[PDB]
Amino acid sequence: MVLSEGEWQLVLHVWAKVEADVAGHGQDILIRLFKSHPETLEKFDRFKHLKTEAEMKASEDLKKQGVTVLTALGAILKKKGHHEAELKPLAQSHATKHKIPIKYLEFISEAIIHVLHSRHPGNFGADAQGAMNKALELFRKDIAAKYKELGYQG
Ligand code: HEM
Repeated sequence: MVLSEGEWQLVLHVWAKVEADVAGHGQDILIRLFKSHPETLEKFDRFKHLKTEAEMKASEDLKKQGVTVLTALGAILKKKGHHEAELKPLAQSHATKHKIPIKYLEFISEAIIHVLHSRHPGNFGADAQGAMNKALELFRKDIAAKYKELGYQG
């Protein structure tokens, strides 16, 4: 697929708001993912023992992870579709070491769209959400195709 420049602008306009607070958004998104799909927490050995949302909000490790996830995702979105290089290493570790099914990437995409919608209503109307969804589907589709080349899942 191919987003138009206008769609990319809507995606990078709300992303610029997220970058004002990367660690806070990172927490909100991972906690939303873990509350919505608790099985995903099990993939994080460093903090899968966390039992509540308050323990999650106080975990430094979870917050660092969120910053790591959003910084790598922001670098991919800023490429506007030319992200082959950025995707390689990422697909190799998620397919061979961590073992993250495409279904989990769909879950966190959902969590991202939920948090932006809450925190950025004015910059996240229907057209901006449609563009963000399009950009995340593009990211999942290219990662799924790399997973297949690397020998993992479908
Ligand atoms: C927006 C999508 C995501 C991005 C951009 C992303 C990015 C990253 C990056 C940059 C790292 C560190 C470098 C590396 O290990 O590759 C990482 C590590 C990891 N990711 Fe992802 N990730 C995403 C989704 C997920 C999801 C949905 C899960 C699990 C349910 C996941 C599980 C992990 C785990 C287990 C690690 C290792 C953490 C540690 O060091 O113990 N990732 N991810």
